[PDB]
Amino acid sequence: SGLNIKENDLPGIGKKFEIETRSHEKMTIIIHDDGRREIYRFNDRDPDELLSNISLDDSEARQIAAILGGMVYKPQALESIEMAFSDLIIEWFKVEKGAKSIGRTLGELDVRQNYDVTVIAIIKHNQEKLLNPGADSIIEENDTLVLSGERKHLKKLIHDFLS
Amino acid sequence: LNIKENDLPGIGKKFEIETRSHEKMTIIIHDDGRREIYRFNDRDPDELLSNISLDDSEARQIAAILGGMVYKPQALESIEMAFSDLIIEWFKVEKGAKSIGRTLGELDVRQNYDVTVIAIIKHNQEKLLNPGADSIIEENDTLVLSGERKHLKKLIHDFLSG
Ligand SMILES: Nc1ncnc2c1ncn2[C@@H]1O[C@@H]2COP(=O)(O)O[C@H]3[C@@H](O)[C@H](n4cnc5c(N)ncnc54)O[C@@H]3COP(=O)(O)O[C@H]2[C@H]1O
Repeated sequence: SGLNIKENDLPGIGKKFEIETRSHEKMTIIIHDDGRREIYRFNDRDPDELLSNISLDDSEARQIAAILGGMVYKPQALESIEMAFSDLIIEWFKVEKGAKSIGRTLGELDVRQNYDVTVIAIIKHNQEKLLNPGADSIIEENDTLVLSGERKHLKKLIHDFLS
Repeated sequence: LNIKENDLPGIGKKFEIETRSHEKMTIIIHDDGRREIYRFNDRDPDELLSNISLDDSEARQIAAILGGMVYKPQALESIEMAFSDLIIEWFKVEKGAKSIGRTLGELDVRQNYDVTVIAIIKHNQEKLLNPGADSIIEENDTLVLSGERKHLKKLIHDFLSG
């Protein structure tokens, strides 16, 4: 996966965070017990070469975090559901005991056609990651469904086949 | 800890930060969530020590470390992490895209490309929460795709691009 972050506990000192971004840029963060934050910027091709170091206290680290975390200025046009589609909701629902969908596939239910709920991915009982479920995907008990739709439409599907 | 904030019209806003130890850094925050950080010398503002480019996910995850906060992933982010090779990509159709004019049903995406369209931002900024088979695709439509790496690359090459 992306954004590798290694966390080591330095005994008597604090926590060390070795970070490598998606842009293959190195960066190390130290968090001392007293709350001090230390940041190290290393070369992209040479981990030995230190390009920058900075020491901050807890209060200072927060004021920078609040800026970097979009809490002082929220990025307007984010490409997330919460930012773009206000009324869109994703729910991770498990097929309960007395359900009426246990057995039949998605092409045999027409959920997107009937409930306006689109299934994105499925975690079945044997933890087999199902990337993009199709019309010929069987639905067993204890399977986890990653759904997409409106609050009203999701509850309708839950009330019927899911729960 | 002194902080100066200026407006960046059409880009976002920048944050110039100077510490008590005269260590200076500037945070550029784009509206699309892109972060750009630049480290400057204690006396020479022309000297660029180091820099790093982050997105919204990376910035909020680093900020969670800097601050005493807990990182809470967005809905799409949680999906991508959970399902290893499941890629969620937002694409906007090109000039002469073959998909333009056709509907999702006519193209038959999830059966021929194994790709699920989660949501669509239509040109006129109309939110299409649940794209069905009768959902028409025109130019400048922002589609939220949900498929494997191999599958997405052919879907754009065949219909979305141009
Ligand atoms: N938002 C969208 N995302 C991706 N592809 C889209 C789409 N809207 C239309 N299509 C394409 O057009 C066909 C129309 O399916 P429809 O939604 O009428 O009817 C669907 C639906 O009622 C049901 N179905 C199967 N898988 C589903 C899923 N993951 N989520 C929801 N419904 C599903 O079975 C039919 C599946 O047809 P199939 O996938 O062979 O073929 C689909 C698909 O290839």
